[PDB]
Order: sequence, then C-alpha cells, then structure tokens
Amino acid sequence: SANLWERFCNWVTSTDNRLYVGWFGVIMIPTLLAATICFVIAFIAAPPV
Amino acid sequence: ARRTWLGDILRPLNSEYGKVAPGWGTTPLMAVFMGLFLVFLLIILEIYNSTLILDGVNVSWKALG
Amino acid sequence: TITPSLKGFFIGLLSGAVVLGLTFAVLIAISQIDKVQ
Amino acid sequence: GWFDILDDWLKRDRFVFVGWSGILLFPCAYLALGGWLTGTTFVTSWYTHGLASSYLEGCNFLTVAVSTPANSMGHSLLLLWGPEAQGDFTRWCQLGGLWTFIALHGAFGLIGFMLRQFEIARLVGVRPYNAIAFSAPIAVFVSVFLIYPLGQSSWFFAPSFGVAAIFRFLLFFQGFHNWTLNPFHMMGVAGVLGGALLCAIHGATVENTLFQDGEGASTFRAFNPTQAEETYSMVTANRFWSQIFGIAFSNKRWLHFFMLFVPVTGLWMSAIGVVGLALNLRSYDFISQEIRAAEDPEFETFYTKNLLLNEGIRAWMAPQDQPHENFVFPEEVLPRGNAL
Amino acid sequence: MEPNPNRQPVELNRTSLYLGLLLILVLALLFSSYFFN
Amino acid sequence: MEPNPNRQPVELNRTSLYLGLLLILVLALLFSSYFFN
Amino acid sequence: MEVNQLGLIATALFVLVPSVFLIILYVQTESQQK
Amino acid sequence: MEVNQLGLIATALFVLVPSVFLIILYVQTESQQK
Amino acid sequence: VSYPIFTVRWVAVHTLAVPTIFFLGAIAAMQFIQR
Amino acid sequence: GTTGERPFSDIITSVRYWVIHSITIPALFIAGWLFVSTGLAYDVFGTPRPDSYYAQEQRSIPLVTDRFEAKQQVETFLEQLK
Amino acid sequence: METITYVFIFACIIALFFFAIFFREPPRITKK
Amino acid sequence: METITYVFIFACIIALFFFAIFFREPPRITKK
Amino acid sequence: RIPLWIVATVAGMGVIVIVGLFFYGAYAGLGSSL
Amino acid sequence: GLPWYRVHTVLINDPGRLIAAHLMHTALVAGWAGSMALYELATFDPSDPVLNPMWRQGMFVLPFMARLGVTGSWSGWSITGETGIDPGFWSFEGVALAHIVLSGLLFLAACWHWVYWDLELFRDPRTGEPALDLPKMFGIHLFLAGLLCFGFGAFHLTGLFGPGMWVSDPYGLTGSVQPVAPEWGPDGFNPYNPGGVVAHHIAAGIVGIIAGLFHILVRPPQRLYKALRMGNIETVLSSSIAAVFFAAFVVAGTMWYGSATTPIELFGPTRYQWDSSYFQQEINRRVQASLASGATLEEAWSAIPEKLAFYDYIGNNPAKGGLFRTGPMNKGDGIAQAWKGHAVFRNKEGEELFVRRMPAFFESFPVILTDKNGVVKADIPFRRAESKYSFEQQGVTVSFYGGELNGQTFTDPPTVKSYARKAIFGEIFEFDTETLNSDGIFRTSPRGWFTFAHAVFALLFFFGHIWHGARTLFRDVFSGIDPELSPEQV
Ligand code: CLA
Ligand code: CLA
Ligand code: CLA
Ligand code: CLA
Ligand SMILES: CC1=C(/C=C/C(C)=C/C=C/C(C)=C/C=C/C=C(C)/C=C/C=C(C)/C=C/C2=C(C)CCCC2(C)C)C(C)(C)CCC1
Ligand SMILES: CC1=C(/C=C/C(C)=C/C=C/C(C)=C/C=C/C=C(C)/C=C/C=C(C)/C=C/C2=C(C)CCCC2(C)C)C(C)(C)CCC1
Ligand SMILES: [Fe+2]
Repeated sequence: SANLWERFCNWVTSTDNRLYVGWFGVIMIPTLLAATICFVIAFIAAPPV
Repeated sequence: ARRTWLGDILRPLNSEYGKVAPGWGTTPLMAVFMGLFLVFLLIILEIYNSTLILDGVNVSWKALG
Repeated sequence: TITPSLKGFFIGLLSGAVVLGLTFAVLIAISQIDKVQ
Repeated sequence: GWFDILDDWLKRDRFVFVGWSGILLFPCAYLALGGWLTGTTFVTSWYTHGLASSYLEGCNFLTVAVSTPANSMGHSLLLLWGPEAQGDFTRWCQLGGLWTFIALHGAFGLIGFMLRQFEIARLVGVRPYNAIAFSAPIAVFVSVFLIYPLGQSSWFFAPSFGVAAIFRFLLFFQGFHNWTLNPFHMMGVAGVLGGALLCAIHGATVENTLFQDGEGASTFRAFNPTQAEETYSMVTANRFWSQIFGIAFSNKRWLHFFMLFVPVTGLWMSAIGVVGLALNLRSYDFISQEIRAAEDPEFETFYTKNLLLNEGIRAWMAPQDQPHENFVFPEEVLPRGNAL
Repeated sequence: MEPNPNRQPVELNRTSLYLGLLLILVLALLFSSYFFN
Repeated sequence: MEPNPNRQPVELNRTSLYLGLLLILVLALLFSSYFFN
Repeated sequence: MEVNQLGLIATALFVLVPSVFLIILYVQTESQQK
Repeated sequence: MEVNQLGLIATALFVLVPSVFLIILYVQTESQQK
Repeated sequence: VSYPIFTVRWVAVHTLAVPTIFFLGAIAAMQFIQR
Repeated sequence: GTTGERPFSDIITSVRYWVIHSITIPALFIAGWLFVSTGLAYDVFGTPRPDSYYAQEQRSIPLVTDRFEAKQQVETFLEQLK
Repeated sequence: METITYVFIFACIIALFFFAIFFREPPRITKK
Repeated sequence: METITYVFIFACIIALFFFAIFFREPPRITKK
Repeated sequence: RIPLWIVATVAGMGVIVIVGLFFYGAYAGLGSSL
Repeated sequence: GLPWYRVHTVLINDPGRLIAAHLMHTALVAGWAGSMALYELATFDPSDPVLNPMWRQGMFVLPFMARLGVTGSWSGWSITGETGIDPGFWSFEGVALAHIVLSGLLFLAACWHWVYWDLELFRDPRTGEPALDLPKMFGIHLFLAGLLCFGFGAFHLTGLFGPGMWVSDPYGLTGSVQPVAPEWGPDGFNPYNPGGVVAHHIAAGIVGIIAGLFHILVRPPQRLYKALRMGNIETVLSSSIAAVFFAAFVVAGTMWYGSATTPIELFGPTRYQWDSSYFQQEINRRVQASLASGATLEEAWSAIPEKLAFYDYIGNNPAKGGLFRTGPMNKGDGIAQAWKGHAVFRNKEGEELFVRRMPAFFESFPVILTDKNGVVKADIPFRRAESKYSFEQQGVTVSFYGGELNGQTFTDPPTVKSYARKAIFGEIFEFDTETLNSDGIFRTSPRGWFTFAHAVFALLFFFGHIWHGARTLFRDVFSGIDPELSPEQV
C-alpha cells in the first residue's frame, strides 16, 4: 500500500470515476442523500404540520 | 477471467468439480438414513392423522395453554 | 407407553418390511439364474 | 454385482416389460383393480351410506360401487390394522376400508406407471413427452380423489368408485358448487372437447389425403411400416383447410405438439378449479346480478334460473346424501314451483 | 468489458403472435365477467 | 405479388427510448392528479 | 350496474400487458436483417 | 377518497400504450443484424 | 422352437384370469338369490 | 417381433391345454358359485342378507357415528338382530 | 362500461381472425 | 389507490434515471 | 390341434350365455324391483 | 433464434449472470414484502382486536409478522390491544422499512454481478471453462442452513436472545408473543404444541450442521454422480422444485387443519371447529357452570366473553366464500360491532326450540326448529297452503341473554323469524355495513386464501419437477433422436 490515506485521496479525486465524487462531494453525497430520503418519506407519509 | 480479493479466498471451495468417489461409495449408508427418514415421516404423519395414538400426545387445539 | 395403536403400527411396519423382503428375495434370486452375454 | 444382475433381469425385453418401475406399478395397479372388482361384487355400503352397493345385494354394473368411508372416520387412512378396523378384515370392509385401499394403492400405481413410461422411454432412447402428457391425468386423480376431500370434512365427500356413484358427484358439484359456472371447469371442457376434435379432424384429414401406394381399395395394407415418404399429402391437407376453414397447419411437428398441449392443458385447468372447490372457494355467484335481483323482482337471466335449480338439488338430495347430518326437512319447507 | 458470449437472439414468428393474441383475448373474454363480478 | 419498393426500415435508438419514457412518465405524473380529480 | 370498480383495469391490463409482450418480440424478430 | 373511477385506467393506459410503443421499436431496432 | 411353460407372462395372465372366472362363477350364482 | 413366450395361438390350440383347462376353468367357476351359494361370502364381507338390513320394527339406518369406537358400534348394530 | 369491454374484446378477436386468414405468412414449399 | 399510482410512476422515473445514467450507449469517438 | 375359428365361436357363445344369464337376473334377482 | 419460453436458458452456464438473476429475484421478493406491509399498515384498523382483528380485515402479511414477535407500531398501538408499549425499532413499520432497503441493496448487487459476470471463480482451473462444483456447494449451503436453523430455534423461539413466538390458549383468547421452551419428548411431534417447533429447529438444525460438513468432505459416489446427472445444474432444479412443492403441500395442510404455527388469533378460525361445534361446546360448558354456581340465565350468558362468542359464527368459517368474492371478510357481512346476545327460542307451551345450523356446504339453508330430542316443532314454510309448523301457528318467541339485546324478548312473528333466520349462522352479531359498503355475501379468511394459493402453486410445481427432471435425464435425446432399428430382440 503506497499509503492508505494517500490512496483514498487519489480515489476520491480520481477523474476515472463514473460519477466524480469530489472533495466537495464527500460533503455533498451524504447531505443530498439525507435531504432526498427524508423528503420522499415526508411527501408521502408525513402527518399534518 | 478476472480474479478478485474475495474471489481468490473462495477459489478453493470451488475447484474440485468432477471429483467423484469410486464405485458405489457411501450409497448403502445413505440408503439407510433414507429408509429411516421414510419411517420417520410415516410416524409424524400417522400421528397427525390420529392413526397412531400415543397417551401424552393429544393432537388437538387442547394440550395447549 | 406402547399403546394398542402403537402395537398396530409395528404390526404394519413389520408386515410391510416382510413384503419388501420376500419380493426382493425372490427377485435377487431369479435374477441370478440367467442373463448370459 | 447382484444389483446389475437384478437390473439385467428386470430390464429384459419380455412380453410384458417389468422394469424397476414394475416393482411399484404391478403390486399397486393389481391391488387397486382387484379391490374394486372385489367390493363391486361383495362388500356393502350399508354401514357407511345406508346403500346397497354390490352385485351380491342386487346392484347392477351401473349401480354398483366402492363407497367412501363414513363421515365419522374423518380423513383417517383407515388401515386394516388401524384403530378403526383393528386388524379385523370384515369390519374394515364395513367401515369402507376398501376405499382408501383402492385410492392410496391406485395413487401409487399411477406414480409407478408414469415412472415406467420414463424408464421405458430412456431405454428405447425416445423423448419422454408421453410422461409429461400423463401428468394431466395424475393431477385430476390427485386433486379430485385426494386434495378435494382433504379440504372437506372427510373422505365421505370424495367421489365413490362406481358408475352411478360418480354421477351424483357431478350433480352434487352442480347443486352445491355451481361448478359449471367455474372459469377453470370451462377451460377444462374446452380442452377435452377441443381435444376430441383434433383427434377426429386430424384422423379424417389423414385418411382422406392419402397417396395411392397400392392397387386395392382397402388402402390399409398399402402402408410402409419402414418410413420413407410421407404416407399422406401434407401439402394437399394444407390447401384443403386453408380454403374451407381459412386456417390450416403446415408443420406436422407443431400440429402434433398442439395435440399434446390442448387436452393436457385443459385437464390441468379443470384440476385447479377443483383444488379451489376443496376450500369451497367456488365460482358460485355474480354479485352484481344478485343485487339487482334483490331490488328488482322482474330481472331474470338464465343465471338466476340455474341457481333455483341448485336450491332444489340441495334441498331434495341433502337428506339421503348426507346421513350423518340427520336432516329432517318438513314437506312445507321443501322449495317447489307450482303444481310440480 | 468483454461482449458476453452466452447470448443468443430471440424470435417470435407471425403465426405465434396470432396464436398468442388469440389466447390472451379469449382468456380475457372468459375472465372479464368474473373480474367485474 | 411484387415486393413493394417504397419501404424503409424503422429505428429508435436507446437514448430516444429513454428520452421518450422520461416524457411519458413525467406527463403521467403531471396529469394523473387531474385524471383522478 | 353494481360491478367491481377494478374489473375494468383488471381486464385492460390483462389484455394489454401480454399482448404488448408478444408484439414487442414479433416486431423485433420481423426486423432482424437476413 | 372521492376520486374519479376512470382515473386509474386513464393514467394506466396513458403510461403503458405510448411506452409500449417506444419499447416495441427500440427492441426491433436493437435486433437488426449488423 | 423349444418354448418354456411357466413364464412371467403366464404369471400375469393368471393373476387376472383365475380370479375373473372365480367371480363370474360367484356372480352367476347371485342371479338366483331372492326374498 | 418375438420374445421367449410360447405364441398364445399354439397354446389355445394345443389339445394339452384344453385337457388341462376343461378341468381347471369349470373348477374355479363351481368354487366361486359355492362361495356365494353357501352364504360364506356374506360373512367374509359383512354384507347383509336380504333379511338383515333392519330389525323387524326399526326403520332407522345403522350409521357408524364415531371412528375409534366404530368397530364396537358396528357389532352392536348386529345385536338388534340386524 | 362492461358492455363496452365485452364487445371490444370480441371486436378484437374478429379483427385477429381477419389478419390470421388473409395476412398469414404464405406457406412455402420445399425451399423454406 | 391514487397514492399507489403516484408513487408507482415516481418509482418508475427513478428506475429510468438509473438505466439512463448507468446503461446508456457508451459515447464513442471519431469512428462511430 | 383345435381349429381356432372353433375355439372362438365356442368361447363366444359361452360369453353370450353368461352375460345373458346376467340380463335374465335383472328381472328376477335382488336387482329386480318386485 | 430462441423461442420466447427459453430466453432464460441464456444462463444455464453463466454462474455470474445466474447469480445476477437470482439477486434481482430476491430483490423483488424482498421488495414486495416490504411494500405489501406498508399497504397493510396504511389500511389496517387496530381500534378493536376483539371483533375486528387482522384476519377480518383481509390482512395477509401482518399475521406472519406477529407470529415471530413484531406486534407493535411506531404510532403506539399493538396487535394485542395494549398501549404505552415501546416496540423499539422492530415495529411493523421497521420490518417493512428493512425489506425495502435490503431490496435496494440486492438490486445494486444484482447489477454488479451482471456487468462483472466473468469472475475467475466460475472458471474451472483444469478445463479453463465455466463450471460450478455442485456437490460441495450443496454441502456448504446446507451447513449454513442448519447453522441458521439451529440459531432460530435456539435463541429466537426460546427467548434466550430473541422475542419468542405466538402462543395462545385452546380458544384463542389470551394469545401473545412468549418464549417457548423446547420439547424432545413424544408430545413434541404434536402439531399443536409450540415446544415441538422449538426442539425441531434445534435438532434438525444440528443434524443440518452435521449433514452439511459431510457433504463438504465426502464426495458423491460415481454411480450416483452419473445416475442423478450431477455437475449439471438443471438437476439441482428438478430436485429443489420437488422439495419446494413438498414443503408447499405441507404448509397448505397445516394452515387448513390448524397448528401451533397457524394460530386462530392471527389467521382466523378453522372450518373444522365449526363442523364439530368446537366453540359451541366451550360456551355451553361455561354457561352450565355458571348456572351451577347459582347464577341466572342473564348472568351466565353475560359472563361469556364477546371474543369467544365471535368464533361461534359461520361468518368466520373459511369454508364459506367464493373465488371471486374479493376483499376482506368485512366487505361481506360488515364490520362486527357487538354481540346482540344468545337467542333462545320458545313456543306457546314454553318448550325451548333449537335452530338447525348451516353446514358449510350450503350457500342457503332452511329455518327449522326442533326440541332437545330433535323433533321438529317449528319452521318457516315455503308453501303456506298446508303449513303445520309456521312460527305463527306455534306462537314462537325469542329472548336474549347477555349482550346488546340482553333481557329483552320479541314476539311479533316477523321479528322472531328475522333472528331465527340469523341463528342459523350461530351467534347473532351487529354489523356496520355502511363504512365498507358491504354486500352481505360471505368471504373467506386469510387462512382460506393462503391455503388455496399454496395448494395450487404446489400442484403446479409438481409439473415443473416432472418437466425439468425429464429434461435432465433426457438431455441427450432432446432436439430429437437418430438411426438404427433394434426393438423386439434382446
Ligand atoms: C411394493 C408395493 C406396495 C406399496 C407401495 C404398498 C403401499 C401401501 N399399502 Mg400395500 N400391499 C402390497 C404392496 C404394496 N403396498 C401387496 C403386494 C399387498 C398384498 C399382500 C398389499 C396389501 C396391503 C394391505 C392389506 C394394506 C396395504 C396398505 C398399504 C398402505 C399403508 C401401509 C403402510 O402403512 O406401510 C408401512 C410402510 C412400511 C412397512 C415400509 C417400511 C420400510 C422400512 C425401510 C423398513 C424398516 C423396518 C424396521 C423394522 C423399522 C425399524 C424402526 C424401529 C424404530 C422399530 C400403503 C399405501 C394398507 C392400506 O391400504 O390402508 C388403507 C392395508 O391395509 N397393503
Ligand atoms: C399468493 C399469495 C397471496 C395471498 C394468499 C393473498 C391473499 C389476499 N390478498 Mg393479496 N396480494 C398478493 C398475494 C397474495 N395475496 C400479491 C403478490 C399482491 C401484489 C399485487 C397482492 C395484493 C393485494 C392487494 C392490493 C390486496 C390484497 C388482498 C388480499 C386479501 C383478499 C383476498 C383477495 O382479494 O383475493 C382475490 C383472489 C383472486 C381474484 C383470484 C385470482 C385468480 C386468477 C384470476 C387466476 C388467473 C388464471 C389464469 C389467467 C389462467 C391462464 C392459464 C392458461 C393460459 C393455461 C387476501 C388475504 C386485499 C386485502 O387487503 O384485503 C383487505 C387487497 O386489497 N392483495
Ligand atoms: C435479513 C434476513 C431476513 C429476515 C430476518 C427476515 C425476516 C422476516 N421476513 Mg423476510 N425476506 C428476506 C430476508 C429476511 N427476512 C429476503 C432476502 C427475502 C427475499 C427473498 C424475504 C422475503 C420475505 C417475504 C416475501 C416475507 C418475509 C417475511 C418475513 C417475516 C416473517 C418471517 C417468516 O415467518 O418466515 C417464514 C420462513 C420460512 C419460509 C421457512 C423456511 C424453511 C424452508 C421451508 C426450509 C428450506 C429447506 C432447507 C434448505 C432444508 C435444510 C434444513 C436443514 C436444517 C435440515 C420476518 C420478519 C414475511 C412478512 O410477513 O412480510 C414482511 C413475508 O411475507 N420475507
Ligand atoms: C423453481 C422455479 C423455476 C425455475 C427457476 C425455472 C426455470 C426455468 N424453466 Mg421452468 N417451470 C417451473 C419452475 C421453474 N422454472 C414450474 C413450476 C413449471 C411448471 C408450471 C415450469 C415449466 C417450465 C417449462 C414448460 C419450461 C420451463 C423452462 C425453464 C427454463 C427457461 C425459462 C424461460 O426462459 O422462461 C421464459 C419465461 C417467460 C418469457 C414467460 C413467463 C410468463 C409467465 C407464465 C407469466 C407469469 C409471470 C409471473 C410473474 C410469475 C409469478 C411467479 C409465481 C411463481 C409467484 C428455466 C431454466 C423452459 C425450458 O425448459 O426451455 C427449454 C420450458 O420450456 N419451465
Ligand atoms: C381386495 C383385497 C385384496 C385383493 C384381492 C384381489 C387382488 C382380487 C382380485 C379380483 C379380480 C381380478 C376380480 C376380477 C373380476 C372380473 C370380472 C367379474 C369380469 C367380468 C367381465 C365381464 C362380465 C365382461 C363383460 C364384457 C365386456 C366388459 C366387454 C363387452 C363384452 C363382454 C360382455 C364380454 C387383498 C386380498 C390383497 C387384501 C385385502 C383387500
Ligand atoms: C435502490 C435503492 C433504494 C431503494 C429501493 C426501493 C425503493 C425498492 C422498492 C422496491 C419495491 C417497491 C418492490 C416491489 C415489488 C413488487 C412485486 C415484485 C410484486 C409482484 C406481484 C405479483 C407477481 C402478483 C401477481 C398476481 C397477480 C397480479 C394477480 C393474480 C395472482 C398473482 C398473485 C399471481 C434505497 C433508497 C433503499 C437505498 C439503496 C438503493
Ligand atoms: Fe398424425
């Protein structure tokens, strides 16, 4: 292993990913998955507000 | 082909393909459990069908609580 | 323990094996009495 | 090894091929046929259905039968040596032990027979489409003589082995299950009726589209048992039907597969329908119809008419058809039209 | 990726289409009554 | 009969299928509300 | 009349879906070169 | 709720029919030799 | 040829032939029972 | 087109056959006849004789009403001179 | 609504009939 | 019934999305 | 050697006789109605 | 090319895409499970576990979730009817949630295994071509099965590290989730004893673990490997199906006849309970007991718990209904509201009459009244011309004890006949037909449906077995036959 973290950073930043998970992506991808999943559930089954 | 981490670790488990035992191998021993299973089923069947009664075993909604 | 119906079960489990016996007995015997090739 | 010698002997080409299968087939098949022929002439159905059911009592080939066991027996296998008969033979007979005998034995006899087909096919090296086909008759026997009564109160409501004893099974299903109105039964008949058509039509099509291979009129001798040319003009047949019916075969391989499919698919559908009749999950009524018939006294269809026929069947038959229920229907409660 | 070598083409002739449709339609004509019940 | 010489083959690429379906589905998501009214 | 509400869609989808299946194949068969 | 009875089949056929159209084509295109 | 006697076919043939006649005899007797 | 068995045709024609079967066939027949005519069959199969369906007065049927004590119940049905 | 459904399918079967008889695949001999 | 229909279509669009992104026709250069 | 055609016509009448006895029994036996 | 009914043969020897396939399948079955649940949770009414329990609301998945522990909702209610309970995460919602996710994951997995179909693991080192060593696999899988089987019985059903299972009294009145101790005795083979369901999974589990190892070690005897065409996956199918339909025919039977595995408080009464007047006898027994302890007829019948009376109603008998009589049992007779009470019929002389009940077999049945000795005393005539027992001529009356109509009596012929017309079905109840717009035509319980569906599938699968089996032993002669002319000469 050339160095785990060094590799990690090389994967994340890799321009060979089908979808470019970037550094901003590391914050993007989770936050957007929370927003969408909560939304979809809310819009369908949430009770009166 | 395409090897992979998991793929190699599992490589042994899948390789002994056509490997068979010689002649009538374990067959006769197998043919005994088979006959035992057959009798075993016939018992639990006949118990459910109340053809084989056994004081202690009451095949009804009773014997429950 | 060993109730009348349980006794009957053996009687039927035994009378059955017998039939299988005599059947395969006769068969295995007559089978080994001709089949030349 | 003895095994291969046991094998050797069995698979020997005799007049009546035995085979491994035979070890199962012949014992059962004979006992089944035997038990029927026995009961048919000697055993009674008095203690079981309050009915005379054998020649010895005066019944003829139509009225004779091996009637089901009492309703008291439940789904009991009724073994000769079981809690009921208790090893006794005469009692066994009077409790309708001969029914479960014929049923269960014959059941295995049908397994053996299909196995035979499978076994003989393999040896002769032909495809097992004779075995696939025979699945249909199994399904029927299994669903009607086993699965059905297994869903009801007891063996008593399974079809009794006999000619007349089967006609009431028909009438019953009409009266109680309105079976004729069932989508699956319909498919059933569509297959058997339609299958008996393919049989007839193809046969006739062949005999009257034959080439001349002899100088006689009785063209039967004129046939080549050893293949070669087609014995009938497949090309002429095609043109015939293509002009009289508008549609016509043109691939003997398909025409023949079709002949397997139609009657086998039919019987399978008719089976499913009964498997549902076991749980009484019938196709008795049309709700939209009943609702209008309730509110509106002038609405009458051939459907409503039929249901009334059922009411009569149930009311007038149930008493002597279900003895264990000790039914008593006063003359005044008996549904009846005018004058009749 | 390598073009998977286990694939064959699929076929349905005209007659089969007809034979097909006839089955679907008539089944629909048979079950519609019970669907509307 | 003579094979009519005015016929050409028809084509619909994969992307078009997608673009198509996307249109159909979303329109359905837009009008269903008014269909159920 | 007093029929089932789903009767219509049950019959519709029962006809379309499988017919649609067949048609998809036939046409794709029909258009295979040579 | 108190919706339209035909709403369901109206939406169903609106989706199936044209989608079914496309698919028939795509698949028939897809299977053209060479 | 020098055909044998007791064969498998023979066995079969008799399992059905022997009972049959025994029954046909039985039934034939029933035709006279009365009351 | 052939197997070991001796062609039925020959056998059904052999004078030996008939010399055997002229004895055997009627034998079985007269046996079965006696089976019925001696009333034995009635007892082998518990089948009621023309005068054994009901008791003189009774017009009820001897319906077996419970599985386990059926045999016992059946025996009692024969009691009332049924 | 139901009447319409019954007649439709029927009308569809008759349509099929037509196409089946007059638009079948011509049955070609030997060289098929 | 309506809810089911709305969710169904939505789920179908998401299904589409997937296939569109991960099962498109690979975009080939020059020699196309 | 007993001529086949005689084996048949004798075994034949023999059946018409027994099966005919059955038919008579239908108007005399227990299967009667009298 | 390939006929339509063969398109899936494209996998017969492509272990990768075969796994990709079964992954998608599993995904759909898991997906269905999750979402079928949500459908039930969006329509199931917990407002009354006594007269309107899951099996009256056409619930099919909800019972299978209670049998193993999950008996609560995140919204507060619970199957048994308690409040304040905290189901934790594993509530009906939870289970439904879980499956939906497991489906999504299996989906993604199915995709990966499709694109990366040519993993080396499927190629035999020797022949260098695709191959799967079935005999050893079976051993592996079977080991895992028995290992998991063991655990299920050992920790779940016993309560050691789990909830337990559904257990109820002999008349479904107390039922709930409780830890069940094993039972290796003889009575542990009794279908109606929970202890047997535990012991089994522990014993069969172990035997399953043992048997697994064996097959991981011992190889298949040449004779067999040849006979049962092993090393040919389309035979694993033929055998599996045979087992699958065997399992099927069995579950269909235990559902119809009843067992500790199919409890009435979750699936509904049994047709045989109505046949033998099961619940009718338990009622009487209780009522006569109360009379012994010096209670009045009013008090006696009033003591009879509503739930108990409810089971004594033919409108809960799975043998009533129709194939196209869709929906819950409530679209039939309506949502049960309350027990009107026991109806006692009497005639001018004071004699007590009894209404002949309706056998499941009969769609419609006549109203006949007899005394203790079974003598017909009264009835509702068809042809009035010569009626001897009309309710009018006999002065028939009806009185109720315990329930809505408790203490009341009715004497005007029409009203008397109405209730008599109702007594035929057993205990008379008060239904709400408005809500669901019921039609008054009996429908079957989930017990009935599950039984029908599985009895069919099984019988259908048999054909699958017979078909695939044949196609394995006759692969060679498939496509057709060829030459020679041997037949009649050994
Ligand atoms: C081989 C063909 C065959 C088959 C499959 C059957 C099958 C059957 N017969 Mg049967 N039968 C046959 C031939 C056959 N018969 C013949 C030739 C006759 C004439 C003699 C009969 C006469 C006959 C009668 C008179 C009756 C049956 C009955 C039955 C059924 C129930 C019997 C049973 O419980 O078996 C039990 C199964 C066994 C005995 C198999 C045991 C095999 C194991 C491997 C041997 C183990 C033995 C060992 C001691 C056990 C050790 C365990 C230890 C703990 C004690 C069953 C369907 C009964 C029935 O029809 O009831 C309705 C019945 O009354 N049969
Ligand atoms: C086999 C498993 C199974 C079982 C036992 C049940 C059972 C039940 N479901 Mg159900 N369901 C299932 C699977 C199952 N479901 C699946 C997979 C789905 C997803 C689509 C649903 C979706 C569903 C819904 C949305 C609802 C139910 C409801 C119900 C309950 C009412 C009963 C019903 O409506 O019967 C209906 C039975 C039928 C109409 C019989 C269908 C038989 C068809 C017509 C035969 C087809 C024959 C074929 C065409 C012939 C061609 C062959 C030939 C070519 C050879 C009942 C408990 C209802 C409930 O909630 O109650 C309150 C309800 O609303 N279910
Ligand atoms: C993470 C693992 C997991 C867990 C914990 C559960 C848990 C549950 N599932 Mg489930 N499920 C899973 C994965 C899981 N599932 C997957 C992957 C699928 C897709 C295939 C499903 C599909 C599914 C459906 C469709 C349903 C459930 C249901 C349920 C619930 C009822 C359980 C039930 O009674 O099972 C019953 C268990 C059996 C079927 C017994 C299996 C025993 C077989 C017959 C033996 C197999 C032969 C064996 C190899 C022989 C060797 C044994 C040896 C020891 C002798 C329960 C909460 C039900 C529910 O109520 O809905 C939410 C329901 O309907 N699940
Ligand atoms: C254990 C489950 C199982 C599995 C894994 C298979 C697998 C297979 N079967 Mg099969 N089969 C099964 C059960 C199973 N079968 C049963 C129970 C039967 C008897 C009814 C059959 C009868 C059968 C036949 C007659 C044939 C196969 C064939 C095949 C092979 C090709 C499949 C094909 O391309 O279909 C193509 C599938 C479609 C394009 C048509 C499906 C349309 C269905 C009928 C409509 C219903 C869809 C619905 C979602 C199903 C619900 C599932 C239900 C069980 C819950 C394949 C290996 C074929 C083969 O041998 O080829 C040489 C073949 O001819 N099978
Ligand atoms: C039961 C049982 C058993 C068995 C037994 C047996 C096996 C028997 C057999 C039997 C038999 C095996 C019998 C047979 C019989 C037969 C008969 C009786 C016949 C008759 C016939 C006739 C009469 C004919 C007629 C005709 C026809 C049909 C056609 C047309 C022409 C003529 C007219 C010729 C045992 C012991 C094991 C055990 C217990 C139970
Ligand atoms: C991706 C993803 C996700 C999601 C997922 C989902 C959302 C899923 C869904 C799923 C689903 C939602 C599924 C469903 C399914 C269903 C089914 C599969 C069904 C079937 C049915 C059937 C088959 C039926 C049939 C029938 C009929 C129709 C009638 C007659 C009878 C019968 C029954 C036969 C998440 C976010 C988690 C994350 C990860 C990723
Ligand atoms: Fe032919």
